[PDB]
Amino acid sequence: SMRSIPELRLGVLGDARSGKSSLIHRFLTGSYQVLEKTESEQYKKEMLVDGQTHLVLIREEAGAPDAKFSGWADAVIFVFSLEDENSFQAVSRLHGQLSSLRGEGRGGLALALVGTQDRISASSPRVVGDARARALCADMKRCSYYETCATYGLNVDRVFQEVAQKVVTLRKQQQL
Repeated sequence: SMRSIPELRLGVLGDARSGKSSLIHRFLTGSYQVLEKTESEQYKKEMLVDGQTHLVLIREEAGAPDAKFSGWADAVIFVFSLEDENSFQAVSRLHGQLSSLRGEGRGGLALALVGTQDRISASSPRVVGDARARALCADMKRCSYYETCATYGLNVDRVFQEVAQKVVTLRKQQQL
């Protein structure tokens, strides 16, 4: 008989400078492109999670999350640029917006916070330290922190794989 390939819904939020679109594109294709928006609206990718195939659905929002997004996501990945304070501050705002839309009837939301390294240079140095970033992670709940280098693929697969596993683990706990 046919056996279900379960679906996991991963949303991605962040400002235009965040690198969120390049992050998604790199995960899907294995290649780096500089993007302020993903080329396509939605992606899907079959992945092994703890040795079982899942269908991972991935969608970024252009800006503030909307109601549909908030009621759709199993997990949300927040992204900011490590060399842009405004990008980092945008995450706080986006998280508040998400929370107020989603409400408290849906149980825990698996999260990631991702600081991207791709725009760091001698002339645009890192300005967000990992102490401040990990303080925010702690504030957001059910959150893990990563720094990524989409240019060369550093930590990219890990973010999506680990977030997917978080969703599976949480659902298992809820079932019991």
